[PDB]
Amino acid sequence: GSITENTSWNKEFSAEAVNGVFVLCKSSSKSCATNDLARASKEYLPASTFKIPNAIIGLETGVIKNEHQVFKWDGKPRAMKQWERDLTLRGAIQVSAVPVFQQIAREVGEVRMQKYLKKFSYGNQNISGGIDKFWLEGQLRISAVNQVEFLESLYLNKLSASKENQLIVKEALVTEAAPEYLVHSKTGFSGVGTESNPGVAWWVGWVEKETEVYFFAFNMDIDNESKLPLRKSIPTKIMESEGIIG
Amino acid sequence: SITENTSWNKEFSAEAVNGVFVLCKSSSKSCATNDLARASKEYLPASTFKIPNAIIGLETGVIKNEHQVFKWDGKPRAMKQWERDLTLRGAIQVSAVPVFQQIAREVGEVRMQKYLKKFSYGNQNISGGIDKFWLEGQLRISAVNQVEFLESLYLNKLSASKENQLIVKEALVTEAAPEYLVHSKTGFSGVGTESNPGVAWWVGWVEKETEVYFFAFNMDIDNESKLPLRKSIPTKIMESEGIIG
Ligand SMILES: *C(=O)N1C[C@H](NOS(=O)(=O)O)CC[C@H]1C(N)=O
Ligand SMILES: *C(=O)N1C[C@H](NOS(=O)(=O)O)CC[C@H]1C(N)=O
Ligand SMILES: [Co+2]
Ligand SMILES: [Co+2]
Ligand SMILES: [Co+2]
Ligand SMILES: [Co+2]
Repeated sequence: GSITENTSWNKEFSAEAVNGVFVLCKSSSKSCATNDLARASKEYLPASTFKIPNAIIGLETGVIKNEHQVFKWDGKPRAMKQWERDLTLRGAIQVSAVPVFQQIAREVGEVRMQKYLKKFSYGNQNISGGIDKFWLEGQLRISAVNQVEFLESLYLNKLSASKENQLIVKEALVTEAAPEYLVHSKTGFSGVGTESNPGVAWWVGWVEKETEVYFFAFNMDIDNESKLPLRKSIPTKIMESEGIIG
Repeated sequence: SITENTSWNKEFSAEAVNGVFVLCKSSSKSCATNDLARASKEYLPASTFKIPNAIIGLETGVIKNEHQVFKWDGKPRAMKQWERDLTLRGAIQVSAVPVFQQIAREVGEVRMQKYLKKFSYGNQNISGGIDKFWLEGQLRISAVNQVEFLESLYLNKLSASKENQLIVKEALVTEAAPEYLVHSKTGFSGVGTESNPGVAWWVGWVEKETEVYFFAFNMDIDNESKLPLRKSIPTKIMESEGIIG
């Protein structure tokens, strides 16, 4: 239950000219560290990181039938070629297939979505802006601190959802496996916004490493899609320098 | 049905290996293999037994839960990598025999036998010692039966809770890529003799796109320098089929 500033991590930000924040917490000690306490508490559009709660809610409400649900490509055109295919839950999460999750949100509906975001203490819990886009271009905002809190509850199966559904979503979030560690993670990208009002990019997740568990959340301002790989490379370098991965 | 594909034998002959690969797309109703007879021949499971043993441990409550830590008592263990506290995935991935020996002891013979019958797990023969039957006893399982067992696990159709099946499934993840997850487990009984060799295993499944592939590899082994072939031969076969890599 603590947080401390460590401004030395700022070196990885300054080298790439990035304005952003990294939050890293050790589960055993309940201790977090961040480069920027102020930005750690600033709230941004979750963008595709919202697929985590949306998946849990989808399963809870029965909108997603089960773990082996296939989301069929009806076949019409879409915004990315990688979305123009049948997808599993992991596939739809991993490729961040927006129309899949828009449909899930519509079927859940506003009253149930609101209820679950309250139960999950998910950001400002403001779902105004259209049920199928509040997380991408609406009023919903969440901080890096809140993302770590949320992911810890998921890891511990302490969200207000079945253990089974929490487990389903956890496996779908596995992005790297090594003999000494598993990484569960999710990216997000709201867009380039304006040069005055940039978009946000995220990488959030946790690392199960020996007997320790490290929860993390990264975000940064972004106004050019060329910068998007920094959302993984900055926190990856940090975690490598801490000995957690790599 | 099981259908022979003798073209796969290339990857075996090249390394002078006597073994079998069984690969099934979608389900175990139809599998392909290099060797029809060896596909159904039964061998000691060795560390592949950690999969049922983990499920049974959770079902019985011996493993309290998903976040169970298996504490090291500080006494010598046969590998240094085992001389530390371990999570369930840790104990599976480093193949920490003593952790699983203790699980087995606590499960006990009666419950062990009950669950191996429920799982249709090989010859279901657990005799000769509760903490070593899968290591040096009479238990035997084929590559075909490993595929069936893993398919049941994937489908949550084993006689165990969905939760416990999901726990063990995640603990088996060994490779993650954007297009696929591999769940798998290795095993190695030992070298025995040139006349009576040990057995090496790699078993698992690949979740790819909207397809699933179940697999099981075993080979005779009498020299530990050959052990990496247990992964490389089936990996090469699956790479040529476009399933991984
Ligand atoms: C989520 O952020 N989105 C869906 C999809 N993938 O983005 S990610 O790779 O950054 O996770 C396309 C971009 C984005 C969106 N909704 O605009
Ligand atoms: C399982 O077969 N064993 C335990 C440990 N790891 O096994 S693996 O690498 O073959 O998966 C060492 C080898 C073997 C054993 N019992 O000695
Ligand atoms: Co409901
Ligand atoms: Co995990
Ligand atoms: Co043979
Ligand atoms: Co899986």
